Amino acid sequence: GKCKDGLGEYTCTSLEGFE
Amino acid sequence: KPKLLNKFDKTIKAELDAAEKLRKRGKIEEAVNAFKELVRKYPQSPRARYGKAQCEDDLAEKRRSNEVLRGAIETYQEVASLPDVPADLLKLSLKRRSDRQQFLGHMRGSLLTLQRLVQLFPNDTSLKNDLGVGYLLIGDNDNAKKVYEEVLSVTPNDGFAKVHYGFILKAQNKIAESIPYLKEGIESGDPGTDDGRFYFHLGDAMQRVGNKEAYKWYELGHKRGHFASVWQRSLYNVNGLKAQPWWTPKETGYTELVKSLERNWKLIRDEGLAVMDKAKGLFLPEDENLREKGDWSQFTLWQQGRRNENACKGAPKTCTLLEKFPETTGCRRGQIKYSIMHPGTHVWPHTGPTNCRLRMHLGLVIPKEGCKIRCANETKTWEEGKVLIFDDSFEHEVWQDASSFRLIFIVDVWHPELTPQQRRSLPAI
Ligand SMILES: O=C(O)CCC(=O)C(=O)O
Ligand SMILES: [Fe+3]
Ligand SMILES: [K+]
Ligand code: NA
Repeated sequence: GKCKDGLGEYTCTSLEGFE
Repeated sequence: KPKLLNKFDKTIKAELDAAEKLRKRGKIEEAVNAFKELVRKYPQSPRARYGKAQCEDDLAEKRRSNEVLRGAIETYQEVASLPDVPADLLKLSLKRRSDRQQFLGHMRGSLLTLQRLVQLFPNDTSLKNDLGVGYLLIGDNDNAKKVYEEVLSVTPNDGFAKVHYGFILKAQNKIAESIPYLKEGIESGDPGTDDGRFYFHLGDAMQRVGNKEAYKWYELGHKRGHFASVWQRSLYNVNGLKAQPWWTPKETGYTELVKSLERNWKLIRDEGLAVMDKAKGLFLPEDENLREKGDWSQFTLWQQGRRNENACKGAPKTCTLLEKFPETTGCRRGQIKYSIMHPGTHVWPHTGPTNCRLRMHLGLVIPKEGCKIRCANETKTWEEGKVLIFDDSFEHEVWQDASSFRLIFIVDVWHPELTPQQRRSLPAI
């Protein structure tokens, strides 16, 4: 799931490691 | 304080400590070869293996390398395969494995590590709590709920379990049930309860049941630094951006975008109506539990700065028009979507996830009475062919009491004060 309109998920980003 | 040396490791304690001293000083390259010789000469030493894994961890941090960190993860597991591993060391090594596995995005891998911890240490309540977090991250709220239920069955006043149990209840629309869990959990002061997510939803749950004390939790969430203000409660923020509920086109600087929307608004409308008549399935119901009542669907063209090609086959002219504006097609923390709303609809007061976007509304089909949107303490109305602009990171609310449908076009843009460097680097939402 994704946070499009609200803040309903535990996390709204997807972890991709180091930047 | 932690006991990390088995009987044999105590006999090589000076060799072990010499290698660790090299690591604490930052001589990562010399500490790697130090522990490598220890692992070669004592291939069964858990402390030497943990040292190898820890050096790889710092080497991955120094080099910002996912692959090096992946080697550390495997070595952390090797510690647990060794014989006569002290319990303290066994926990530290495997917990760090799950932590690094989540940091890489290997949620399914962290899950297995967390399950092995609960099996190896069935009396540690925190390890069961961490297993519930692993489920919450992968999307499995059903298994997450069972975990915290098992935790609450043994330790009913564990605060960490209560806030997460309450969070799961609220997400499942069990509003009234979730309030006593989110409240007692936050008030417990236990580690992990002072989190903006729990303040956010506790006040929202109270708002949905008409509990006037909701803003007391919004106020305390501001005091504790989770919210920029009692009104603007987004949780994925870049600090310093101009906080303002309503915006004018000139204030945003995107006046070229606003003119294009208001000059060509009828074509955007027509393609929406055409989808309503002959491609209804492209319109998807809102699925974030934001409706008290009514009917509300969205037809999304761009999400996370990515264009849906099949969606654009249903509005090709609109997608062609918008492609000239990277400030919205590139907003990876916003969307571009038709939004239809029918009479009898009340959208709950809510706020979006981030303050990094501004939200434009273009009126496509607006009935003459019954439609209005509130942002913060100011309420406005739409107009066909005009663009309203608001910061949805503030609390906003919508009613639809017309006698026919209301169609608008929603266009998200990067906050104007965000630099191009930030617009490229910020993680998508
Ligand atoms: O009025 C609509 O279509 C959606 C309202 C809303 O909550 C938003 O645009 O963030
Ligand atoms: Fe909204
Ligand atoms: K429809
Ligand atoms: Na050995």
